Amino acid sequence: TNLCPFGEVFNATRFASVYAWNRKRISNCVADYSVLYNSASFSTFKCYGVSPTKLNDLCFTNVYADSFVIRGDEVRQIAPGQTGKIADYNYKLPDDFTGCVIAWNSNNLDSKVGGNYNYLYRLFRKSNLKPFERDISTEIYQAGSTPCNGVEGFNCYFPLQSYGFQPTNGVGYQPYRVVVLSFELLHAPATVCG
Amino acid sequence: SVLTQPPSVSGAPGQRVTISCTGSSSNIGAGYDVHWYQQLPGTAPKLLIYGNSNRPSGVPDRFSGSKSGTSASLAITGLQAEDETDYYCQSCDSSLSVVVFGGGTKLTVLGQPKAAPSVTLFPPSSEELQANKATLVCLISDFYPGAVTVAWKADSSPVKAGVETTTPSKQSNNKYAASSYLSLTPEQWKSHRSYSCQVTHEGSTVEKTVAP
Amino acid sequence: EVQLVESGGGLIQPGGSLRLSCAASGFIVSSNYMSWVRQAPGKGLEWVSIIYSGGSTYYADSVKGRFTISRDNSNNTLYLQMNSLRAEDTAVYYCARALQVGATSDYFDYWGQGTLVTVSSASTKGPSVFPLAPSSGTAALGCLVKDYFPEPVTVSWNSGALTSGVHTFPAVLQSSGLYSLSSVVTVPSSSLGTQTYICNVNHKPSNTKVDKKVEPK
Ligand SMILES: *[C@@H]1O[C@H](CO)[C@@H](O)[C@H](O)[C@H]1NC(C)=O
Repeated sequence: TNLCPFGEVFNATRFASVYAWNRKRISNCVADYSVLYNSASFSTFKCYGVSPTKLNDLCFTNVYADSFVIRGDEVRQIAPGQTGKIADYNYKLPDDFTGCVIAWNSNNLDSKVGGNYNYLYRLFRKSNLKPFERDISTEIYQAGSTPCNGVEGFNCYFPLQSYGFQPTNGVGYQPYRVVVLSFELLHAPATVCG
Repeated sequence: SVLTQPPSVSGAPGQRVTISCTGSSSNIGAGYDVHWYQQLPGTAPKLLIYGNSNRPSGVPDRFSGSKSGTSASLAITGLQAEDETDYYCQSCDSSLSVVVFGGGTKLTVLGQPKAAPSVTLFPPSSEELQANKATLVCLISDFYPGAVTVAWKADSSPVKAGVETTTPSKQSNNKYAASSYLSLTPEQWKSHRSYSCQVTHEGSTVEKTVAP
Repeated sequence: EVQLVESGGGLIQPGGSLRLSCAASGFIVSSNYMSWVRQAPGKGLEWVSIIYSGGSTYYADSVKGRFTISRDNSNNTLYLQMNSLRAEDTAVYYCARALQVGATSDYFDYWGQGTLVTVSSASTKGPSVFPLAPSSGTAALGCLVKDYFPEPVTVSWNSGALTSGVHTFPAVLQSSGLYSLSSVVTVPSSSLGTQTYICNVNHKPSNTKVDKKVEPK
């Protein structure tokens, strides 16, 4: 009966690109939600299927932690029922979501003076992601009626594109590390309690 | 108009004209890039610059772009008269997640020699007189610059009711044409001894006269 | 290889409805950010609607609830169903492919020609075409296209094969609310008896097709 490892997913040094978003499963542990309410640093903390404060005295079968980096102006898309480029082609929550979305500004870490180009978003996809899908393909997107045959050009576009995170950007285009906790409830016996 | 551009700018051929686009912290200051479109009147817009400064294939290196803080700028070097068109900038705004356009800019290309106007005054057709109507047409061709002052007269009395006059546009020869119309009744037309179209171009008036 | 061709525009009573169509070739609409941008006559550009490659749709606040952007794979077509049309909806409606490929914001890199939507309670009226008999070593003749509504009017001479010295003017909007334009031709005085001049006038809103030979007098 040892701790839940939220310190290694929240306090982690390197963060995924949103299109290739990371996922840490959380099983068989006792969860100190204290580190969430006592943080000051979070810019977002909306919960969905649960009451945000009662997290302590609650029990779950499995908890999942998803981490990635987006713009400030995009955090409003990491929430059930939202649409748009991130929600449609990078990371969608079910409508029946039960969990908490957490974010915080990371301009000081994830920006660089010439722009940090490590962090990527998918700009093109033929279909909206289904919820919790992850698409890491790098095929050339075919906007035209003729095949691209492995050559980018007119109507033939690489599907990923980079944020140009410079520290001088407006808040809208500053980076924000995001953590999405999924509280899974299965008929099987619980393993994540307080 | 969210983004704000000068209503008009001017230049002579071979020069370098710049058109500014000022936004705010909800668009250009939010880090949404600026794009620039060219539209010739009567036609469709054409992407000229995207992503602040990139040129689509087919846009000569004469056109360039830039963005600083909340303003952005279109530079046209080696100005040619084919660039005498409307220009629009465009960004996206985050306050209202909607793409926003500037108000537009009309670029006038200057430095051509003065050409005086040719004035032809058409009396009402007989077919129009049968239709109990009467229009005097005053065509004004081949002038530069495109700026005229039309004044009508009935006999020796100026007339201002019933005038409609067009805004000059380039002909097929790059000189400008304009037109003014005088609306009359058939009874008015036959009851005066003459009418006159009197176009004043650059201090100099050309007059033309017809009669029943 | 690539084309966008819009149609559907006309004259509609306020409150009425209309469906604009944008036929594409080269572009697969279903795979693209497609968009409707409009422009009131003499005025600036205003975005209207967009539809995402995966199907998401957004709308200018002016049209939210009234306008619907959809697409068809069979016809490879983009549509805009415009209901409860108000006067201020009067404009030329453009169809555009949208991209974000070198930028942090979206742009429209290829545009169609535009289809004109006029919402008004004025009924259509055909033009009356009158000849302007030649006058002054050159000469000018032409055609007066008067009292029509609404825009536009197209004018050609000699079934389009007389192009020299031909100038068609911007219409004027008269006190009456009706438009009137003239198309002139500058010709050699020497040619005056030899050549034959006939203006072809076409007012598609009223389905008026008129010719008019312009003889001297
Ligand atoms: C992250 O580190 C801080 C101090 O560096 C620590 O107090 C905090 O508990 C850590 N966060 C988590 C979720 O363990």
